Parts: sequence; structure tokens; C-alpha cells
Amino acid sequence: KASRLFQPVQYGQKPEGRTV
Amino acid sequence: FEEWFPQGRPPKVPVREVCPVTHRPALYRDPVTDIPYATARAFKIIREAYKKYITAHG
Amino acid sequence: VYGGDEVGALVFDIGSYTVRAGYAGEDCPKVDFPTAIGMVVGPTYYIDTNALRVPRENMEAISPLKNGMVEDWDSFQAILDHTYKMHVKSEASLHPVLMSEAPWNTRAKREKLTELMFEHYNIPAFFLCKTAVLTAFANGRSTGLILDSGATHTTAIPVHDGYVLQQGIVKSPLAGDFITMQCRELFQEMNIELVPPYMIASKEAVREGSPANWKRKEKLPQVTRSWHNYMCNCVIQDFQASVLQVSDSTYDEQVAAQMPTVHYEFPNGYNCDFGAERLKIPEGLFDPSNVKGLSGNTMLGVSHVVTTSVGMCDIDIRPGLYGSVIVAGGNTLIQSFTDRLNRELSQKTPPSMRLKLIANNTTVERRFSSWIGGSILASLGTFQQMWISKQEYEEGGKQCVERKCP
Amino acid sequence: QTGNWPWTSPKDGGLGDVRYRYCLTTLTVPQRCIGFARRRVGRGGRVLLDRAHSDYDSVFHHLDLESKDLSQILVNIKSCRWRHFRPRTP
Amino acid sequence: AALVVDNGSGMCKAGFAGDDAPRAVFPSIVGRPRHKDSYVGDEAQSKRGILTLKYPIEHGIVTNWDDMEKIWHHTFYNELRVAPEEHPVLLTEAPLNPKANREKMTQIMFETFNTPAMYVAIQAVLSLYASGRTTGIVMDSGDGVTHTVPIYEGYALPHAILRLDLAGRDLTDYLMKILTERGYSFTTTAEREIVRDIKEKLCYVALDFEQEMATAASSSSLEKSYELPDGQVITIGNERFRCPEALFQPSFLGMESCGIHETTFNSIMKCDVDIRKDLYANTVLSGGTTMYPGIADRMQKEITALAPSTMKIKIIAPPERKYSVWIGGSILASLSTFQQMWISKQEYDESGPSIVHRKCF
Amino acid sequence: MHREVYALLYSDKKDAPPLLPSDTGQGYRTVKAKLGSKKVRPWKWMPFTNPARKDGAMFFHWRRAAEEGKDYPFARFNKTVQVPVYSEQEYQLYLHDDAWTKAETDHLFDLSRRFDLRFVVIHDRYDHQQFKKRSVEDLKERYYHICAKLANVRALKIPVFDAGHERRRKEQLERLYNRTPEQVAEEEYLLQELRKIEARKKEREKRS
Amino acid sequence: QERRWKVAAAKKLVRTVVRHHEEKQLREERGKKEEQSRLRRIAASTAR
Amino acid sequence: EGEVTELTPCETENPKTISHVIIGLKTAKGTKQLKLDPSIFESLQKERVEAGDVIYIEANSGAVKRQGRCDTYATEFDLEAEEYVPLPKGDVHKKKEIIQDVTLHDLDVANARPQILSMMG
Ligand SMILES: Nc1ncnc2c1ncn2[C@@H]1O[C@H](COP(=O)(O)OP(=O)(O)OP(=O)(O)O)[C@@H](O)[C@H]1O
Ligand SMILES: Nc1ncnc2c1ncn2[C@@H]1O[C@H](COP(=O)(O)OP(=O)(O)O)[C@@H](O)[C@H]1O
Ligand SMILES: [Mg+2]
Ligand SMILES: [Mg+2]
Repeated sequence: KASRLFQPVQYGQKPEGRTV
Repeated sequence: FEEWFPQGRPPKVPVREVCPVTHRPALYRDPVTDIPYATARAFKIIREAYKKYITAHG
Repeated sequence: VYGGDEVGALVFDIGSYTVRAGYAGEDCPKVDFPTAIGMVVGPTYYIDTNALRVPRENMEAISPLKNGMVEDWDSFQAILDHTYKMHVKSEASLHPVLMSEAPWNTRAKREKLTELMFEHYNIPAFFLCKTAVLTAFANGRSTGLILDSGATHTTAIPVHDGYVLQQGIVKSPLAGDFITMQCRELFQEMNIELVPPYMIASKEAVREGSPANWKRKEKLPQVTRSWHNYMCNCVIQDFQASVLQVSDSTYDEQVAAQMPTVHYEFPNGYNCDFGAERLKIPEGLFDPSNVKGLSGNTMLGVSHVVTTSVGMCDIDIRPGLYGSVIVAGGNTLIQSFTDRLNRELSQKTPPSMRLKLIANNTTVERRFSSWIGGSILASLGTFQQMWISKQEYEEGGKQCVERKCP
Repeated sequence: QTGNWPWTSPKDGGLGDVRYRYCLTTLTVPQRCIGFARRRVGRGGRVLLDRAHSDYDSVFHHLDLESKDLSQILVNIKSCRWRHFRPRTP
Repeated sequence: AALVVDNGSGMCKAGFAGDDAPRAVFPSIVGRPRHKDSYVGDEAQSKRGILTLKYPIEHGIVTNWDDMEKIWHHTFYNELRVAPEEHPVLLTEAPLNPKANREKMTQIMFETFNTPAMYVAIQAVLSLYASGRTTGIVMDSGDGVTHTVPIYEGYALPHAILRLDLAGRDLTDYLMKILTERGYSFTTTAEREIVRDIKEKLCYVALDFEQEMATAASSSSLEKSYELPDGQVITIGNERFRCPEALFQPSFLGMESCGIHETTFNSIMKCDVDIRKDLYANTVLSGGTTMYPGIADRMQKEITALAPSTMKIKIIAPPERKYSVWIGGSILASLSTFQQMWISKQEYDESGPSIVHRKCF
Repeated sequence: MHREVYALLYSDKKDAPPLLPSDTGQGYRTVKAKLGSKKVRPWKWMPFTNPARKDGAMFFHWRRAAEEGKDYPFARFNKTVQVPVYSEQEYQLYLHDDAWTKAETDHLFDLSRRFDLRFVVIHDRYDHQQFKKRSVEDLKERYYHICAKLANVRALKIPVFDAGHERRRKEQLERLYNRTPEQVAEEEYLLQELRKIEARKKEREKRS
Repeated sequence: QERRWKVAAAKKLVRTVVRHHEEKQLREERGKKEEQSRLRRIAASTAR
Repeated sequence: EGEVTELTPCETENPKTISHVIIGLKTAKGTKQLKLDPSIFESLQKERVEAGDVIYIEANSGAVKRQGRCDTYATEFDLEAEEYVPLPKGDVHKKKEIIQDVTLHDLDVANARPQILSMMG
């Protein structure tokens, strides 16, 4: 699942792809 | 009767998947991680994250 | 800039009939308990419905408010403490408080209330607004004629730009208490024995007019005359709400007799049809000259009170007063009261000015209008400048309320 | 004509201030005209659509894409005598 | 599926939407060690000797938010074993709950558990949902508080709501006192749980208190025996209805208040005259403190005595009323029409915890 | 039928409820990915300084963490009606009037600053017990005269007040209001009779 | 407007719940009648 | 026309017997239930109509025609083209007027040679 590999991004912030 | 008149539950609306890398409407899913993505850079990032995860886990 | 800011303020509306309280931003008061409280000879106070309705020896029924103003500050402090501890369940020093006040509240009483709220309750902020202003604000009107018919007085209060025109206040003693007295007199004339529900152990169904077949509760303790009178007033108010109706036009014996009767069953099982007598009682609010009390008295009818109050204001503002008539108070919930008032006012209003009664004929919108307006006002972001801070009360002293709260 | 409050129609002597006006509105979901509506910002910034009752509400529900009452309503709308808003992307 | 979590002053009921009964029910209590780091539920009651037992929900109102957060965390992770960030959570609030408490619940759910969707419903309306009636009055009696909430067309009338502090915990303490008067030993803090069990098993509501008292004084046939956990057997009689009688006669506990029937009648009288007929015709009993046998008949006779003889009285007490609040919450969360009511994460991000007042009623 | 509807609170008791916006309306499942991809910003119960208040008291708000310490936006609304301020010397030199006491003028100006020149509210709040009775026209006349004099002394121009016209206007309005129902009925009957006479005259002119 | 919306939403939800329970009860009753008819059908087939 | 939401037969006692076939059709405007003749059950199974399928039914013949799965159920991950169609707009029941202009020579050519004989032609 996407949540297992990636941090969710805070609203109003540009996604960058930070992992767990 | 039940063959000719199956009481089919209405189909569930599909999950409108979103790319975890760019937060764009998902167009694809990677066969190996089953995670959706929307661009080639997203695919590269997902596969790098996956190899990181698989090295960390075992 | 944005929507109104909620600062967690409290809104208190302590009337003569019920004490309405709640948190700012809500569309309804979270509590409304009877203003009359039980007192045992500080003295032990029983304040809420759960405690008032149980008999107790040597317990008197008293009210902190007199003629719409607080007289006994000890009972007022008791009611405030009960409200906080039981219903608010929050520290008084943590929430700003916005309270309503009578349009005719004295300067000294306002100062004493401010002193009490700041010295005793240590509240962080305070504000005191008029009931008429809050009633107007609940309807989104910045100007208009408030018509309040509570338990103590029937008062018309002209409001302009959010300010009470004190010179235009006209008050009449005909209110819920007068209707209760009229119903008491009617029951006395009909030899109906008012048995409060607390005295009834059991009852059996009886035919109309048949003697009541009821069993009295045993081991009942002696009760003060005030508590018995309060219970009788409660049952009479229930009768008022359930039976009484205002005639759609000038009272006529024939027209009242033609209309169907309404059947009511008293707590002791006694039941009767009230015929046309149910219509005669509310007519006293409109035509007091026919009341058995004093035909030659000088009391003014509700429509006459309305027309008089507007007549005392600047004629430049009278179009706004007639163009926005706001009816409030529990006594206005009597059936067809709004329709009769509208008809009489349309007949008496000058044709050159538009008359419009706001359609608020519901129990919540009529009884709690002041609290609704208070919650609205306390929820406005622009209103956060109006709060009286504790530092302001410290520097400007007790007199600071005279200038901060218009 | 006798004057009236701003939040009242000019036909009733009012100023007819556009912030209080209710006009026919169509939504994207469902694609049906909801009738008379006015856009109002809520407390938390939530934009709300207030709705006003009208006796012809069923006709307004059937109304889209521009029998006697229906014919008169259609004639009035085709002549653009009624302001009927539709959403569009900016 | 949606998660329905009913936080009660004594017991928490949690489960998935659409289920007939809650998947997990455990005491709402948090244990901290005097000098994992915190044990919640039956795990805490098994370690009373080393843990500080504190109840965060008093009379249906949350007092310590850290303990409540720990209770919710334990529920989601251990009881239901589900991820809060994946499932919508439907919480319940007591009637007349402070506004700041509902705001805090919303904040905790969205910022600490990252729940996708949240809703807060008043427990009385959920009990009415389980009853399946449009207009009625709900008399919910739990562990720490008793409420009487009249509901017209599904909208609770906040002004007419009445709260009674008498509830199952006070009845447990009264049964303990009565048993001590009979000469049995139960004053110890652990024996309180045994009094609770004998209350749940043997207590019943008398239809006529004076007649039952006289009969039990004249004859022992109304007495029943109960076996203590250590093997000792005690016989209790006349007490079986003296304990439930405190619900109708709160003066037994020393609290000068009206009874549950009188409170219900007063709450009904606070409503409009027209809707009172529908309230009398639909009196719904919910909560654990109403599972005593014969309570429906006693309430019916008392309300009939108080109400007019021309009014039809009908007490609704389903056999599953102990979980009526959770059954109603599950029905509501399973409805398609309710799906538009969910507070979304974006609504909280754009409006803050006050969004609960804009959407929930 | 009506073309458009106007109302303040709501148009009628039969009004349909307002439509609130919300996600998940089409079901949670379809929006699962959208809601799960993000996380909410933290909200706080924080104290805020309101620069409109002169005391500096700190109230509390529900606001985002990033908004902490920002200036209160509603303080931009804080602006009073410009009313001149005069010293004892300036009053003695220019504003002296045998008809008005200085303390009375100061009271009038204090009320004007308190009620933002709402002269009807000033008249209602005017202390008729301590000072002499004043009509609203007297208050307006005094205020506008003092403002004009102070402007001319210091520095543009402002329109002059005409107390007599306002007095005549109010007197006429009161006379029109106090008239009996028969007198107003006679006025409307004369209006309709004149309109029918003019209509007949216009018809005769049209025929010619 | 919020008050009007909350009242209407409560009415909507409660009437939906009432219809849901009515439907469930009628479905149970219809199921019982269907089972009776099913047994009757099996008997009719054996008779044929 | 509309998206099918239910296909429940209406059982009855004959004076399992069905007396009607209720079809629920959904469009962007709303939803409508049709009390269709029971004989339509043959065409429903012939066309393989299922819940969530967009169909249209002509008033005269009463025969159903299926035009694909509603696009609200289409994912971006599955590959089909003809089997998906957008939800119909407008009311479920429609009255359409089609006007065609032809010449008598057009009819002559059409009736002279209609379009294995077709293969050879
Ligand atoms: N539905 C009703 N029908 C008739 N009378 C009613 C109704 N509801 C309330 N009343 C009466 O309204 C009266 C005034 O109640 P209300 O709540 O308006 O008073 P208040 O504003 O608290 O008091 P006051 O103005 O006297 O200080 C009470 O005497 C009550 O009996
Ligand atoms: N069979 C039963 N008979 C009587 N009381 C019961 C029974 N089962 C549980 N209870 C009581 O129910 C009470 C808890 O009720 P509940 O509604 O869960 O309160 P809350 O919701 O505040 O946790 C406990 O005091 C328990 O003793
Ligand atoms: Mg009042
Ligand atoms: Mg509980």
C-alpha cells in the first residue's frame, strides 16, 4: 500500500516523495 | 428463477486512486508493488523506495 | 475578513420564568431551568427542576428577579453557581460571559452585577447587552420594534442601529402572571379544586364534571404556602399553554360560543369542556377595559402599547419600527395571538407606513430569541473589541460598565 | 411606491440588493436545476446554497437545457426574462 | 466499513457498522503504575494492586483527554485491531455535552488518529434509531448518568433534556450498603465487582413496592441464594427490589431529586403540548441500568398515574436495549443517506475542529 | 409568477434546506485515496492579541499552528467616525454660545463619539435631566456648526446644515402621521378622483 | 439556515432508518411466506 | 434510457409467477422506476443487462438494448472501449424527434439494391 512506503503530505504542501 | 433473475448488488464505485509521488489522478499501477502512479519519475521513485524497503526489511 | 470568531464565551439569559444559558455559537440554549428556587432557612437552595418538584418541609419558593430586575443577589449567586457546576461543568475564570439585561435596568444594578461577575467569579471578560437588542440580532435586524410579553411585563422596545431607545420603552403589567391570575379566578368561579400533581397518589377515570376519584399521597411532609402556590401556578401555566386561544377579532360571545370547545383533563382526573371562557381570558391582553379586575384602569393593550412605543420615537425612525415588528416572549405563544396582533396593528397602523410581523411563531424562536441574539453577538469577530476585560475593570473600576456597554 | 428594506425585491419597493437575491441555479451533480438559490458563505468559510420555496418547484426540477404554466415558464426563460445561473470552470 | 465507538461512563462499546452487536465491550478505565506504560480495560482491573485506576468519563463527560485518547487508541489497536487512518469513525456524545469537548474529540480524531472521516451523534438519537421510531422520548440510564431526551422528528430538544446523577454505579453502592446492613462483607474495593454481579443477576423491579415489601416480610419465598466466588453462599431477600426501587425513589440514596418516572414526566411537560401525545406513545428505555425485570411495567404504571387518563402510554423496552445506542449508531453508519454527513479530512483542514458543529447535530 | 426571490434570513417556512458542501457524498470508498494521500494541518487553542483593544487582553481562538502570532484580521474594521477635538482655549475663542453651556457641548460631543454620530441615539441618550432639553435638530445644528467653525479656523469645505428645513420636514411628517383614518381616506379619495379626472381629460385630448 | 438544515437532516435520517427497519421486517415476513411456498412447490413437483 | 439500478421481478399468485418486471433507471437528472411487462425478462437476459449497465428501452416494442457499463464504474486500470458509456443526461424518459431529408432517387437506390449475396455484391 502507498501508506506503507510513503509519508502522507500535509495539506497545502507540494508532494516530494519522502519515504517512511 | 434465480438463474433468470439474479438479485445482483449494484457495483461499488471504484476507488479513484491517486499517485503517492505527485498526487495526480492515477493512470497506472506498478505490477511489482501494486502501487498506482502517474508519471515515469513517479515510477522511478516508487521502485527506489521499494528497493530501500526490501533492503530494510530483509 | 472572515467568519465570526468563537472565543468560547458563555451566554446567560436569566429571565423571571426560566434561566437560559449556553455556549456561544449554538443555535439553542443548552439549559433552561425555572427561575423560582427553593430556599430553606447561607440558606440551602434548591434551584433546578429535579429539586423543586419534590416536597420539602419549611422550603419556600422565591425568585431572585423582581419587575425584571435582580433584587436578591444571594439567590442570584446561587443560581449562577448551580448553572456553572451542573450545566456548564467548566471553570468561570476560563470562559467570557455575555449576559442579557432588562431595557430598564438601573445603573446601580448594572454596576453591582459587573462587580459580582468580576470579583466573585473572576471571569476573564464580561459584556451586558439589552434583551431587545439581542432579540433584534437573532432576526438579523439592526432596527425594529421588539414586543416582549414575558411573565412579568409586556413591553415594546424600539431598537435603532442596535441601540435601545430608552425613551420609547412602554411597559404594561399584563403578562403571563396576569393570565395565570385570570385562570385561577376562572377555576375559583367554577369551583374546580386545583390539586397539584405532587399530592396525587393514584387516580381513576371519571366522566365530565364528575367528582374526582383520587387517592392522596401518604406521609406527605408539611409544605410552605409559597411552594404550593408555585405548583398551582405550574399547573395553571400548563392549562394556559394547552387550552387558551386568542380570538381572531374583537371578542364576541356568540362567535366564541359557536366555535368548538376544547377538552382538558386536570392532574386529579377532573375534566371539563371550557366552552367560550377559554377565549375571554386572552382578550384581556388586548382589551383590558373589559377585565373584571378594574374596568376603569389605565392599562394599555398590547396593540396600544405597540402604537404608543413607536409614537414616542423620532418620526424618521417610525418607518423602520413599523417595517420590522419582532414579537417575542412566551406569553405570545397563545394560539392566534400573532394573527390577532397583526390584524389589530394593520387596522391601527397608518397606511403610509408598511407593517410587517416577522414569522417567528415557534416556541424556540419566541422564548430563546434573546439567547440566540446573544450567541450571535458573542460569535462575531468584530465583537471581540467590545468585551470588558478584567484589566479594564481593575483600572476603570466598577463604573467602567457605564461607558463600555451602551 | 412606498419604500422597503434592501433585502426585498424592487417590485416591493425594496433596494433589491443582489446579495439577498434568490435566482434559479443548476448544479453539476445532479445535473438538475435545484430552483431558486443564493450563494452564501458559511461560518467556517463553507460556501452554502440557500434555497427558497416556490410553488413551481417541480417545473424548476424539470427545467434544464432551456402544460400551460410550463409553456409560460419556458417562454419567459427563452426570452431571458429570468436570470438562471449555471456553473462553469474559471 | 465504518467504526462505531460508543464511549460510556462505565463501559465502552465498539465495533463495525452493520453488525448486530458490538465486537468489543470493555470497561472504560486507565491504569498508570505507581513508581506497556498504560493498561486499559480488563487488563487494568486485573492489576489494581499496581495500577492507579482512574475513570476519564464522568457522567458521560470526558475529564482527562490523555486518558480518553489512550482509551481510543487501545480500542482501535487492540479491541478492533484496525487502523484508524483507514476506516471512518462514528463517535457518540452525551446529551448537553460541552461544546469544547466535542471540539476536542474532533481534533483528537483528525490529528492523532488521522481518521479519514468522523461524525459525532447524540446517544439518545442513536437509541431512538435502534427503536425505529420517528418521535419519542428516550430514557437512557448508564453507569454514571441518566438522561431523559425527548426527540421530535429525529431532532433532540436540548432545552427539554433532563439529567439525573442516579445510575448503575450508585445502585451498586446502595446494594453494597444494603448487603452490609444484612451483615454480609463487601466493603472492600474488589468485592464491589461481586455486588455488581449479584445486582445484574438477582435484582428486579417491584410492580408495587409496599405490597412486595409486606409479602417479603411475611414470607421468605421471594428470597434467592447466590454463591460467592470463594464458595460461600448468601441468601438475599426483600433487597432484590429495594435496590432497583432507588431508581424510582432516589431518596433511598439520600439524593433529594425526582425519580426516573418523574424526570421523564417533567421532560415531557417541558415539550410542546401537541408533541406530548407522540412522546407518551413512544417512551424508549435504553442503557444497562434499565435491564432490571419489570422496569417497563413499573414505568408504565407510574407514567399512567402521572399522565392524563385520555393519553395512551406505551413504554418501549426491547430485550437488546443494553446496546441500543451502539445498534442505532451502526444502523446510522450503514445507511447510504448518512454517507454525505461524514466530516472529511479536508473539511477539518479548511475549517478546524468547529466543523463538528457545522455538520453534526 | 415571481422572476426572482428576496429574503433576509429565509423566504418561507416551506423553504428547502440549504445545500452544504461535503466530500464523501458519493460514498467513502471512492474518495478513500484522496483522503488518505494527505494529512490535516494541526489546529490549536491559542491566545491571540487584538490590536484594536487598548488594554491588551488575550482571548483564545481555534487557529492553525502556522497562524500563531499573526495580527488579528478583524482589527482592520476598527475605525471610528472622525470627530474634532477642541481645547478650552479654542472653545472660549470660537465655540462660545450664550445658548449652549460648555459642559453641555462636551457632553454632546462625547455622545457623538460614543454613538458614531447617530443623532437619534444621541437624542435618546441625551441627559435631559442635567442639561437643558434639546431637540435632535438642535444637536445636529450645534455639531455641524462647531465642525464647520473648527475646520474654517484650522483649514476644503463642508455643506452647511439647515436646521429650519429639517424642523419643517419633521413637523410636516408628524402632521401627516397624526391625521385620523378619515382624513387619510379623504386624501386617497382625492388622489383617485384627480387621477380619474386627468384620465378623462387625457382621453378627450387624445380624441381631439 | 443551519438550524433549518439540521432539523431537515435529522428528519431525513430518522425517516430513512424507519423505512430501513420496515423493509427488514417485511423482508423477513416475505421470506417466511417464500419458504412456505417453496415447500409447497416441492410437494407439487413430487405429486406431479 | 438510464443506468440500471435494480431488476427486481414482482412475484405474485397466479389467478413462481411474475406479473411485472421493475427496472430502475438512473440519469444525471434523477431516478425512475418502470413497471415493465414481464415478457421483457427474455430480452434482459439476452442483452445481459446487469446493475450498473446503461440501457435504453423504446416505448413501442418494449425491447431493451444495452449500450455499455456506466462510466462511473470504469477504472483507469482496466482496458475496454465499447463496453463503457457516460451516464445519460436529461430525464430518464425522452421523446426524440429525428428529421431526415431524402430524395425519391435516394429511396430508389436504397430499394433497388439493399445493403453471401451481399459479400459477392
Ligand atoms: N406555549 C405556550 N403557551 C402559552 N403560554 C406559554 C407558552 N410557553 C410559555 N408560556 C408562558 O410564557 C410566560 C413567559 O415565559 P418566558 O420564557 O417568555 O419569560 P421570560 O422572558 O424568562 O421572563 P420575563 O420577561 O417575565 O422576565 C410564562 O409565564 C409561561 O407560562
Ligand atoms: N443484565 C443486567 N441487569 C441489570 N444491569 C445491568 C445488566 N447488565 C449490565 N448492567 C449494568 O449496566 C451498567 C452500564 O450501563 P451502560 O449503558 O454501559 O453505561 P455507560 O454507557 O455509561 O458505560 C452497569 O452498571 C451494569 O451493572
Ligand atoms: Mg421575557
Ligand atoms: Mg452511558
